[PDB]
Amino acid sequence: GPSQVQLVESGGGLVQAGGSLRLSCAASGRTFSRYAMAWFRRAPGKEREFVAAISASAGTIFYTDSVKGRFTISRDHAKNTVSLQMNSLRPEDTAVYYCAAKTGTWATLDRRYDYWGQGTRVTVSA
Amino acid sequence: FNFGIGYGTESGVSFQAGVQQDNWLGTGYAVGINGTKNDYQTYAELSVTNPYFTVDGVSLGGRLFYNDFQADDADLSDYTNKSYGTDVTLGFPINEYNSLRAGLGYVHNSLSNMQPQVAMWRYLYSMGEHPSTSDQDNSFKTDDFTFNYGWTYNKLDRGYFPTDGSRVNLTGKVTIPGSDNEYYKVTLDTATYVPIDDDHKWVVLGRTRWGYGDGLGGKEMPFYENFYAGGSSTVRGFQSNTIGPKAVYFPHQAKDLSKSDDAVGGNAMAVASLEFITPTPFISDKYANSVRTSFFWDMGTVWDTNWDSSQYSGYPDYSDPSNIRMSAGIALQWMSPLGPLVFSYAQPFKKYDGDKAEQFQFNIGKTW
Repeated sequence: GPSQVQLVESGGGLVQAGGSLRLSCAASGRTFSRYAMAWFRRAPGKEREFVAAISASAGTIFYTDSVKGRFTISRDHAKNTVSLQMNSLRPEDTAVYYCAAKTGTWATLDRRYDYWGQGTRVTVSA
Repeated sequence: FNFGIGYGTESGVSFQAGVQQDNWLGTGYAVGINGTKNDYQTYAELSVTNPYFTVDGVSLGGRLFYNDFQADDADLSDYTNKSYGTDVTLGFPINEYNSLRAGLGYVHNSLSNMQPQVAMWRYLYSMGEHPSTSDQDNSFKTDDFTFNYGWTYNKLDRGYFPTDGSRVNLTGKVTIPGSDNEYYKVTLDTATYVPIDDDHKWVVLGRTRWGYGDGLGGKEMPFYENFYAGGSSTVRGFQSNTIGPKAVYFPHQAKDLSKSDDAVGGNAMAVASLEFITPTPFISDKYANSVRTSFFWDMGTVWDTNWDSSQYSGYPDYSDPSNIRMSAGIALQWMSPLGPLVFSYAQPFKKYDGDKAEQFQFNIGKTW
């Protein structure tokens, strides 16, 4: 097993402009703590930005206005596993999507999260 | 140099270290350095006390401290409060069971990482600041001066596992003109043990905790002085700090708001508890002073007197004081050879939307 907390992103790939993609993230190994988890993204030219977060209890959900109404973040019945259903995508959604975890309350700044995944590529063709 | 370590549901793993020296260099003054670390708090202080300010027995003591608080790690809407300051306080003994405190303090607060929310921003607006509602990368600093006072009543039959008597602590503070903030804050804690049987093995314990603060002349009390309820030390069966108002978050772009179950606290609190202490059923060998068994009924409420329910109709009325949480459960305390032991199991039978349940709670401690 791993020597630390590891986040593994799955899903992603190539989709048409108005298509859909479902990303997932799971804390590998055994973690006995419940984590708030979030999705960030870094576009080709831009910098890493916040996309969506969900509390450990799943009672709090929060999106950036860009994706508000098109993306849906949810916690899976399993331990520390979140999904991001992205619909009505657009070329401006193309980016590397990163998963982030945190004990305690959720936040929008990347420096507040304690663990990160390697990222998965999402590409949207016009 | 004396230490201490603990582990519990309310604060995670606690670390404590300090040292005390009396009659420092044959001058009468006492010196000490103390520090505590929580999952959410790192605290350190340095104190210099004179127990002979007057021959009457009045003490004049100083304090220099820093405190770092990470609200996310306490399960509140996220923010960082790095503070420091000083305190000068007089202590007056009144009689065997009563003592008074009066002092002056200075405190600087550095706030950062504030995830924009309505109540928090309502306080900031009252301070003339207008930070963006779309950026957690913000900053707000204050410098305050306060008058502090306190009263302690204690007439218990013994310190550990008390069977008869009462304990009452009253503390208050108020800002001195010239400060950044303008507010006052008061708290009242009470505990009353009443023995039922002649041998004092059946005991009724009544605990109360009250808090109230508010601003002066347009300003509000700072959110980083809020009260909190829920957890092992107030309302068992509730996750620490969950009781009371929840954060209403502003949107983020790089009237549409977001509901949440992230507690924030409030400027008014009322907590009460009725506990029935009994003898341990199979441990009654006549040297059972090491364990205490009890059944309890806990209740508490926290509200925001300045919540404007009319402007936020789509969200609960966080100014209502009547949403009283309640729980009931069992508890066991044990002075074990490995250290103090406390655990409880409680069920919330009166909840409100967003409140987080935590049926099983415990605390473990070791001192060396």
